[PDB]
Amino acid sequence: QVQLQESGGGMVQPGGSLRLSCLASGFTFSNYAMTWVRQAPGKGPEWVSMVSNNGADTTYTDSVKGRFTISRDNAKNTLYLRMNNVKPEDSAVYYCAKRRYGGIWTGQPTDYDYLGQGTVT
Amino acid sequence: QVQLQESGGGMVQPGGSLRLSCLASGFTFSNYAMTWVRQAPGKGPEWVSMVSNNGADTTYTDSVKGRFTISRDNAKNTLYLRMNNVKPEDSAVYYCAKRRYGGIWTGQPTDYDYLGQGTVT
Amino acid sequence: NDTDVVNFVSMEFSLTDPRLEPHKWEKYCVLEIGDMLLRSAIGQMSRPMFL
RNA sequence: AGCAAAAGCAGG
Repeated sequence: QVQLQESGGGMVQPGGSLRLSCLASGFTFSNYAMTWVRQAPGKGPEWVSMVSNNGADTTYTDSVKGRFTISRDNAKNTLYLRMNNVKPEDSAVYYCAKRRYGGIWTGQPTDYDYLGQGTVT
Repeated sequence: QVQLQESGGGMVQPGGSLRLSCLASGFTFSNYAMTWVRQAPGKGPEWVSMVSNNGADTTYTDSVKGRFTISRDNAKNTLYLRMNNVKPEDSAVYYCAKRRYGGIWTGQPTDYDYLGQGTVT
Repeated sequence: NDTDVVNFVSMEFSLTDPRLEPHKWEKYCVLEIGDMLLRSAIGQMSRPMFL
């Protein structure tokens, strides 16, 4: 069945790096686009990044360009996110989710599935 | 008695940061200059930085300029070193030591005291 | 002479609106230059920008 | 217009 278990998070220092991994199982992975969506304690969630099926069309938020790099590996059906130059405001709980459609821009960023975990710095 | 116990090290990813602390006890701290010296496994040690008694005169190796920041606190008689932009080759065992004299340039960098720990990335 | 005045014009950007304290400046000449999208802990502020 | 003051600038 469809489940998304993420890991790789932890404590870091400001201006460092982190490599978040997301393992998905239960569905056809190569068909659907993926999204990272974070939520800070107190504020409603905000989408972090949206990545395509081919891994060629990628989109980030207006405040994280140049600092982040989203990617995916279709062999192990897994999702990678490289966060560099961690600002203090990126301190939130990160979420890995599987888009409704196989697209990125068709429709506003909203998801219809479960979640794993996310660390804070 | 004179003892130098350091900590703060660990695993990091390339391009990250690290904050090494060194607590010294048994002598007059504010009088003697201090040194950070690292050693890669296989190669003899190499001096990383030399810091004054006033905390105003600091000097680093020719390959770590701009990336490191050495400092000291006379209250707890302790020595701090902040490393940013960790290169893969800076992966070595770090050493905290207390200079023969209270100076930095008078005499070549060599020490006469004990050691703590140092981590590797 | 060194005592002499030199006059000029000065442009320094500003977020906070006027008319909250119009007494503070009887001298400024405030323009509008649109929005700057500040990021707070929740949402986005999108306050205007004056000069 | 402004600066700043019990007098001057704002070119010669």
